[PDB]
Amino acid sequence: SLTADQMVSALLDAEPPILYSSMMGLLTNLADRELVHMINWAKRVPGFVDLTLHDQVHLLESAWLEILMIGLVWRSMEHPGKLLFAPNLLLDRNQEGMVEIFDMLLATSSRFRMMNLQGEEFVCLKSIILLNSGVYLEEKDHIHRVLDKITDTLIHLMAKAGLTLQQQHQRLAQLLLILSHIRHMSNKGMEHLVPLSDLLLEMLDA
Amino acid sequence: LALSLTADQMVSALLDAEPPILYSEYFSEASMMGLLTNLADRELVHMINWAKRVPGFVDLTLHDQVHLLESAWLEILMIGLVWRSMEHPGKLLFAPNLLLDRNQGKSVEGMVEIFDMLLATSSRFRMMNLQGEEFVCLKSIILLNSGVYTFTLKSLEEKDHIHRVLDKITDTLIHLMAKAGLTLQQQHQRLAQLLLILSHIRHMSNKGMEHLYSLSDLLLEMLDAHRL
Ligand SMILES: CCCN1CC[C@@H](COc2ccc([C@@H]3c4ccc(O)cc4CC4(CC4)N3C(=O)c3ccccc3)cc2)C1
Ligand SMILES: CCCN1CC[C@@H](COc2ccc([C@@H]3c4ccc(O)cc4CC4(CC4)N3C(=O)c3ccccc3)cc2)C1
Repeated sequence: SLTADQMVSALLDAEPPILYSSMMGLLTNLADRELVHMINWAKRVPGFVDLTLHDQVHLLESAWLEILMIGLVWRSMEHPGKLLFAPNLLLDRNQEGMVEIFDMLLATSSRFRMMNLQGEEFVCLKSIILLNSGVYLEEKDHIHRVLDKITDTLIHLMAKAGLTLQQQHQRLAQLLLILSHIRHMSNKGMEHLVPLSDLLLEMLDA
Repeated sequence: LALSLTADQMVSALLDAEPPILYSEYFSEASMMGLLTNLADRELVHMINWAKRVPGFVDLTLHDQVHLLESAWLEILMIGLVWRSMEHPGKLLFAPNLLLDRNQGKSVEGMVEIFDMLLATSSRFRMMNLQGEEFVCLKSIILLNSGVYTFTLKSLEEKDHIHRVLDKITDTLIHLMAKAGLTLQQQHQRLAQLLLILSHIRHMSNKGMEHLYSLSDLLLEMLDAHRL
């Protein structure tokens, strides 16, 4: 029922912290710690907790890598040619099979700068990834009504910046089309790298 | 020219550029994959002729036309297949004479997973009553979008052109929806629903590439036509 402004506010307040840091051992350990904070960020995505724990775990399981990636890209925009994994972990391109995904993450940062992605826009993109990455009946309806509620919020945000309706649906399309690339990097990321379901449930206890 | 097209003129060109539906040869579990590979192989030739007719596409360099098609060709086959199958619940219409069900897919190692994912996309389009004009817009977006992030001054010019053309197709999708009577919220919501499905088609494409591995040269040579 929330308004677009209240939607934004709740998402902005739910942002997880930036965490701090043998390269792959460091990156795995950092990703494990971020995942915990992702779970509690997910709880605060409005509409998410209305789902069953089984649906909650299905979405998180299908989207966690995409979420770590778009968050990496978001904090790496002001660091051209480099990924800011952690504030004490800034790697560039020279830092088997890694450089292709690293090249893809950089081009994602480059695209975010080209579009001048806004923070408000970013937290809507993350929520869309959470609810959409796994949607493929009452549950789906709800997921799609909330995805619809987030669409309404992205348009409001753009209208508030003074964009014409033409520029609004154009920018919305451009933002949602980046999600395919992020899905693509996640797929390629999964290849390059007890069930995660059971760990995801356990994290949902705190 | 492509950027001066109206929405209707964009729909019209996309519809006219549509490739024909092909058939399989005039069956068993053992020959299934040879038939599907023959089909894809012939469809690809026609896919090239279709892409050359998507407004703005031939304004690109050859090398960039190849890149876009290497990146999108499987997604385009799949979205074509899903569209053909929309009106056959539980079934994929690879060709009018090659309609397969989940069980026939179970026959191959790893196939049913892709097959269940393709079948759900088809039911999702069905639930949305996807129109033909929106379909040809979605397939064009896949063509121009799928590789635009895996590419010089010249390359910057190229990507800017692609995103301008992708904007015109977005104006065209919205024009269709307003033409279909939709309110301005529903227009934005349906546009988003359609473009999020493309994420799932990408997902299917990559899982599909792993199954097919479990072409650059060819594309240039269908694209790099002489003028004789
Ligand atoms: C048993 C518990 C299971 N966990 C869950 C899966 C299992 C390892 O998952 C992991 C392991 C490492 C990562 C990092 C990481 C960390 C933090 C970040 O913000 C972002 C990223 C980005 C990422 C995803 C591409 N990555 C890389 O290194 C990288 C590789 C190639 C090119 C560029 C970057 C992410 C997830 C351990
Ligand atoms: C030099 C070129 C080399 N060729 C070009 C690539 C190389 C074969 O690639 C191929 C081979 C087969 C296909 C079919 C096919 C055919 C027609 C169609 O319209 C759509 C599809 C969809 C598709 C992609 C999922 N598929 C399957 O069977 C299938 C698998 C798992 C579950 C369900 C279906 C598509 C591409 C040989």
